[PDB]
Amino acid sequence: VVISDAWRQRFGGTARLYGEKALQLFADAHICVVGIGGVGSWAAEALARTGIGAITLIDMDDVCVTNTNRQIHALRDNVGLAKAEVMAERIRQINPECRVTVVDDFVTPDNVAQYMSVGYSYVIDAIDSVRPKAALIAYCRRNKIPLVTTGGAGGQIDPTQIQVTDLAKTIQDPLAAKLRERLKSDFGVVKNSKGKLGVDCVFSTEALVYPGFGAATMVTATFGFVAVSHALKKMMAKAARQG
Amino acid sequence: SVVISDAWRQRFGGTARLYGEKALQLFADAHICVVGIGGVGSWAAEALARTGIGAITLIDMDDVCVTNTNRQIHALRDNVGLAKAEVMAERIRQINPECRVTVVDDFVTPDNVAQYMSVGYSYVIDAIDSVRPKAALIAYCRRNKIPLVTTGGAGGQIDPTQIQVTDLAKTIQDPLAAKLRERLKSDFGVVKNSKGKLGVDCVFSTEALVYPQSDGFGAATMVTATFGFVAVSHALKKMMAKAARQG
Ligand SMILES: Nc1ncnc2c1ncn2[C@@H]1O[C@H](COP(=O)(O)OP(=O)(O)OP(=O)(O)O)[C@@H](O)[C@H]1O
Ligand SMILES: Nc1ncnc2c1ncn2[C@@H]1O[C@H](COP(=O)(O)OP(=O)(O)OP(=O)(O)O)[C@@H](O)[C@H]1O
Ligand SMILES: [K+]
Ligand SMILES: [K+]
Ligand code: NA
Repeated sequence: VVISDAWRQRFGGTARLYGEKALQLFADAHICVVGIGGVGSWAAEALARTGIGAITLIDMDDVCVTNTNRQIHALRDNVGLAKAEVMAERIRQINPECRVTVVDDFVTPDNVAQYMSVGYSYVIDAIDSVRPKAALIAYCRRNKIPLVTTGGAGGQIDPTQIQVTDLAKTIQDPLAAKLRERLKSDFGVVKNSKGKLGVDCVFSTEALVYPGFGAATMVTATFGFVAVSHALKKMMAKAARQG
Repeated sequence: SVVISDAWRQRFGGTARLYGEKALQLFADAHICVVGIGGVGSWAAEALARTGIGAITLIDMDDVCVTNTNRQIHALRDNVGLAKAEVMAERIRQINPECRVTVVDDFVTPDNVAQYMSVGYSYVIDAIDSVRPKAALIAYCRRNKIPLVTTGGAGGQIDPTQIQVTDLAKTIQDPLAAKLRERLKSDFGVVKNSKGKLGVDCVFSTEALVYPQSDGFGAATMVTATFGFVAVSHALKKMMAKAARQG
């Protein structure tokens, strides 16, 4: 992608933070966000606001009033529209030059290859249900597709306990635990000699608050923001190693 | 006092399930002021609206600029040139049409701070980036025991997991916080106490600053928004703790 003057105006602050090479790297990147909800809608926003030049959004759910407490697209006039389309329209308002694709579908074990094989720079997995989540992680891991997944973000109030570690090492996260169990039984994914699954997971050390679970923007959005920052760090590091 | 509607419970049922029923009403009855609707404050304002805060005041007189796009939730193609506080207020009304939103189209000064703080806020979130008015706001809220959380510099930082809350005296790697301490002392007589604390809660990051990489500091949504989100979570926790302690 050739960066226009308007793009340099919008993302001058990105360039001043990450550098010119990173700005170009981001403009040339294509990142996929799967699940445009409490975590993924903010991830998508952050990607757009950091000069990522191409974004794919995968979700088939609509905006509901009950999303209001934790999803950036949940506004009165958006209720009943497709989440992914509302977020795509917002991204075009953030960066009119971003290449935005909507996949109006849910990821399944049956279709993940079709969806994941377009060649993404990174995949951010913000799915809440274990079966498709395991199928997505297993596929990206096998195919060496850069992935960051997110554990359970509900039932938590403290954004400062969010961190990234190998999926094998998460604690206080029942979703991540169920995911490990399904990866093992259904996909043969098991931890290596060093006790790692080779899957990066955003999780929180906070113990869950039972009232399903409630949620707050301040936590669920930070899950998405930490996923994006982690992906960009890994992308920049890889680019720095080439040469 | 706000009567919580059935629509409010649809919007904020997840808030009640997380913080509790008493908290839902506490939030609906609260009036929180966000000073500075920029890289930090615009996301704080968003988070307050989405957590069922019943009245929000926004204080800023700046306009949306295309260069805000990297880090401010209101920075959209069609908002460029409009007043930030008014754009953000209209958004809050779309989030919660029953939220009482007040716009103060002004900057805080030593001359006007008492008037603007005279409404009796449940909490003040200080997201000012300029030291002069920041010091005046902090000194006033501190003297008057007005609940306040301030934010250091969120620019020049890339790692959201290093953001935390501490006493303003103990921040590191934050030149804005450093200048602010100096102005508080020289202009307002605010100095640290026996325990070395200023008695002001400050959001900062332990991350070392990243200096400008092209042609001041750069910034990213993932960090500046998390400053605002950590500030809101801290304020809501302190409000809940105070309500529980009355009893
Ligand atoms: N298999 C899948 N592929 C892609 N997206 C998915 C899949 N399964 C779920 N999603 C989406 O992931 C998102 C998760 O959002 P989140 O957990 O914040 O709450 P929600 O599902 O919108 O609300 P609620 O939990 O009350 O139904 C949702 O938008 C959902 O539609
Ligand atoms: N005295 C004040 N009273 C109220 N709001 C203020 C005051 N001083 C500054 N602010 C606001 O704090 C916000 C800070 O935003 P941030 O530092 O992320 O970038 P910015 O200042 O918007 O960028 P730029 O300086 O390039 O326009 C601004 O919107 C500014 O108007
Ligand atoms: K947890
Ligand atoms: K710092
Ligand atoms: Na942290």
